[PDB]
Amino acid sequence: WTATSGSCKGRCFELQEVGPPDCRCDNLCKSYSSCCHDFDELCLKTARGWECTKDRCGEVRNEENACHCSEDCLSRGDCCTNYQVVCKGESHWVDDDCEEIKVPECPAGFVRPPLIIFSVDGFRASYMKKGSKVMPNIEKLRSCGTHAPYMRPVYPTKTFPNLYTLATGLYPESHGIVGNSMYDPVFDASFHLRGREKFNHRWWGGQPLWITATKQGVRAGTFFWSVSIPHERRILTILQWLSLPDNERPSVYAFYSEQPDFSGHKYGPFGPEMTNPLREIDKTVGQLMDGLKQLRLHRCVNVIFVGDHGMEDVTCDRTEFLSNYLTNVDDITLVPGTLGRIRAKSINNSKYDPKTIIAALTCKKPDQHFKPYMKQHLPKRLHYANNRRIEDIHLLVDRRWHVARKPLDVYKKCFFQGDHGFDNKVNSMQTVFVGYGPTFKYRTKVPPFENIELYNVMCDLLGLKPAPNNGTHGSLNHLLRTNTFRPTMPDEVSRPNYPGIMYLQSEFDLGCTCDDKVENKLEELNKRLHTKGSTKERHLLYGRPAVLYRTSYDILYHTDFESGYSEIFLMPLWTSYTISKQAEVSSIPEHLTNCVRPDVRVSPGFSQNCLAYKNDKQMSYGFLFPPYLSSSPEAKYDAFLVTNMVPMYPAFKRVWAYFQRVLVKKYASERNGVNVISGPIFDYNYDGLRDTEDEIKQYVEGSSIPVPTHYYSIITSCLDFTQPADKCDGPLSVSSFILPHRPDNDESCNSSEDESKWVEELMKMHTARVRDIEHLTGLDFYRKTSRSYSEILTLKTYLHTYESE
Ligand SMILES: *[C@@H]1O[C@H](CO)[C@@H](O[C@@H]2O[C@H](CO)[C@@H](O[C@@H]3O[C@H](CO[C@H]4O[C@H](CO)[C@@H](O)[C@H](O[C@H]5O[C@H](CO)[C@@H](O)[C@H](O)[C@@H]5O[C@H]5O[C@H](CO)[C@@H](O)[C@H](O)[C@@H]5O)[C@@H]4O)[C@@H](O)[C@H](O[C@H]4O[C@H](CO)[C@@H](O)[C@H](O)[C@@H]4O[C@H]4O[C@H](CO)[C@@H](O)[C@H](O)[C@@H]4O)[C@@H]3O)[C@H](O)[C@H]2NC(C)=O)[C@H](O)[C@H]1NC(C)=O
Ligand SMILES: CN(C)c1cc(C(=O)N2C[C@@H]3CN(C(=O)c4ccc5[nH]nnc5c4)C[C@H]3C2)cc(OCC2CCOCC2)n1
Ligand SMILES: [Ca+2]
Ligand SMILES: [Ca+2]
Ligand SMILES: [Cl-]
Ligand code: NA
Ligand code: NA
Ligand SMILES: [Zn+2]
Repeated sequence: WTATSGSCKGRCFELQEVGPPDCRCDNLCKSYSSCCHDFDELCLKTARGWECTKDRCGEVRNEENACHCSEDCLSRGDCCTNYQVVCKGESHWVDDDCEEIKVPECPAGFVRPPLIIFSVDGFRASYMKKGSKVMPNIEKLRSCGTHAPYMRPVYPTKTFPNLYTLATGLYPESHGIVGNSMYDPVFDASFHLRGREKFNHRWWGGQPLWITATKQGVRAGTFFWSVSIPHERRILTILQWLSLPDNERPSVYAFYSEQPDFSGHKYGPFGPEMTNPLREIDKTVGQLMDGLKQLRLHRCVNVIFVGDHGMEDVTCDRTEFLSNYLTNVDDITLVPGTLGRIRAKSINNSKYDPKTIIAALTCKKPDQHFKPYMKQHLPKRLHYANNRRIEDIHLLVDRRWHVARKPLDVYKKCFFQGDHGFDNKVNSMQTVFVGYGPTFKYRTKVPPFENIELYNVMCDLLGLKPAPNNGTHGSLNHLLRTNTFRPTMPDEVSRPNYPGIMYLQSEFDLGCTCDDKVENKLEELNKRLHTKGSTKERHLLYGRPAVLYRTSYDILYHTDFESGYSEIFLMPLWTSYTISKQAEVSSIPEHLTNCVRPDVRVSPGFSQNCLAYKNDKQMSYGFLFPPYLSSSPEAKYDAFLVTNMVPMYPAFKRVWAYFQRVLVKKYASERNGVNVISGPIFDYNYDGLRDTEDEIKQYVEGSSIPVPTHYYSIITSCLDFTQPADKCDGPLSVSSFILPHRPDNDESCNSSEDESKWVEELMKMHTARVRDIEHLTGLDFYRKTSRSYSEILTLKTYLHTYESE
């Protein structure tokens, strides 16, 4: 109940919300059915429209008008945005040449440059080029300020998950808004776009920018606008707020546009009907900038133009139906569309089986347009698992397609020609970022970056301390003229041991054998230098990784590779080696096929054993440094040390062997040498964070050898490929992957074929950032380079996408 019989006189677009049943006059009251009786009359004036004409200049102030052209309007803060242009011979902002804004030029009383966040729904990255002729204001912001060629949304590339990621710097799994539609089993409650449940504060985790500002005594404009409030009225309201006295004035403001998303759904991303919505958005930008210029704020305010996600061509006829695969379709609930999430229809049904549903959905039709996953098996780059609201069974849908339960769902809900939600690496889903103002750089391009990074920068722009989030603070410093945040490298927590020869061969009873009893002092000092680290500067190019948690580990040197060997996990945390362009690939000699050798620097008690692999009928083993890339027949024996061995399912050894035998050399030849760091990952609770010992759900049978959930590699070389990886004088180039360690290759529908037809495609799907691996391992890479730390932070957030132009 709201007693809607109070008044909005003098309260129009008030900043503090009032508590029911008192009637509201804020920009959200409509959405709550709670506005005072006179809200439209007083607060939503429309008389005479939004522009001054010649004949209104100097007019007598008529309060009924939407905006004013009277003499007193500038000091009242309520002129039409084109007032000075029409009535005072001023130019439109877009017609002025751009001049660098070296320092903020603010009216007295301003303590900091305000921030205006202009968000556009469904604004695909390529609109910046393809619509440039009809968006002159946006094009001026873009070319005069700082821009990226695109910004990466989070998965799923839906509206609410991305708007709230923008607000919090959090992944949807952490902020809780994991779709436009959700079921929370603990609350037993459902969230949807339409309706009241979504207003309950319990859905919304983390700490969004407006709360962060408020707690730190920076005042915030109310960020959300009722859908019926016209864009012109939003702009005028913001401009009026910017004329409040110093003590009442917000420092941060938000504008949100439903376009071009609304039209893109109807007409597709490049439908000819799309030109008009783009023109209209640009006109709104022009109104804001002309209004700021009137207030002399156009060289004071930092403006961010940002999208939530792109738009892809999708039609009703491109729908896969679960009823074409599953026998018991009525025993499931699907969240449908551009992603799929499946749960049991009834919790009282003990006949329900996820394993059979997955099997019924796996590679069933020659060009099936979705792939099922248990959520813990999704690519780790999506960070889409650690939330009770994310159903165990997930469908990744091909771009341009929909999934539905039954055909009746499509025609008893073609309307739409566009949709979004797909994998966030998909080109059509990428969106836009422009920063313009005193604090942003002038005429500067920056590389694509992820939207999780923006919260930190919005905090920097306002002098705020960000709440803990998933951005990497400092990685977007290169966007900014000043207000940079100067991060320090984390402190190493565990120091390594450097073991020498300490054990005799006969102390080991590991059940391993090697044909290596084949015997010279010229070369005997040599093997010794190599074991003491003589070639370490060749193979460890960026310093050893730092271990950021408490543990016991050994640095082990070899001719061809260096490793950090964990006495707790019984295997390396990391193995580092450099492969030059000239390197040659050799095979494993026949006699050495099953060779595993005791490492006399490491005690039997802290070693794996071959017996466990023999007894374990499911598990085999592989090596982190590959024997194929040994520098000499003698160096090869090092690759067979028990300390270089890791557990691997036979199915996974197909992937791993092909990566090591074929792909490393291919990368080295293409990138002019590569430095490789590989290792195991344990993430049994799928939280994207390093497991402790007590979280490991699986061991090699009859032993304490933990089974990794994933294996990673980080492949670095010189950005200037005319320089070899091991002699690079400047910026680096990286690509990385986190491959799931699976007992089958069900994920790859072509896996019965030669590895050359499917393995590289798998690896590409599982591309990762160095930062993702840091989280999953507790390691810190690139500790000793010649590069600035902010630049290294940028490198660590880079994702190699494998999408064309
Ligand atoms: C991306 O960035 C984010 C943000 O930094 C990272 O997430 C953080 O990671 C931390 C480690 O996982 C986690 O810390 C835990 O916090 C517990 C208290 O949490 C509450 O308070 C905070 C602070 O305001 C709040 O943010 C939390 O919000 C969550 O929960 C509410 C609802 O409950 C949601 O609305 C909200 O969306 C958010 O949910 C998300 O996080 C939770 C986990 O907290 C998930 O379960 C959800 O799915 C969702 O992802 C909370 O309201 C604290 O109690 C924990 O402490 C335990 O463990 C420590 C080890 O240090 C131990 O000392 C303690 O004893 C304790 O154990 C006891 O409790 C156990 C659980 O019941 C029990 O099993 C034991 O036996 C013990 O009794 C812990 O410190 C932090 O909360 C989140 N923050 C956020 C915002 O998610 C994230 O990791 C980053 N991702 C990547 C890939 O890097
Ligand atoms: C509730 N959330 C968080 C939040 C909310 C807003 C906000 O007012 N609305 C009103 C809009 C109504 N609405 C759709 O009707 C809609 C639109 C497109 C769709 N495609 N498919 N279904 C769709 C449904 C979407 C809603 C977002 C705006 C904001 O901005 C957050 C800012 C944070 C800082 O960076 C820029 C954005 N956050
Ligand atoms: Ca949207
Ligand atoms: Ca974990
Ligand atoms: Cl959804
Ligand atoms: Na075995
Ligand atoms: Na297969
Ligand atoms: Zn949409």
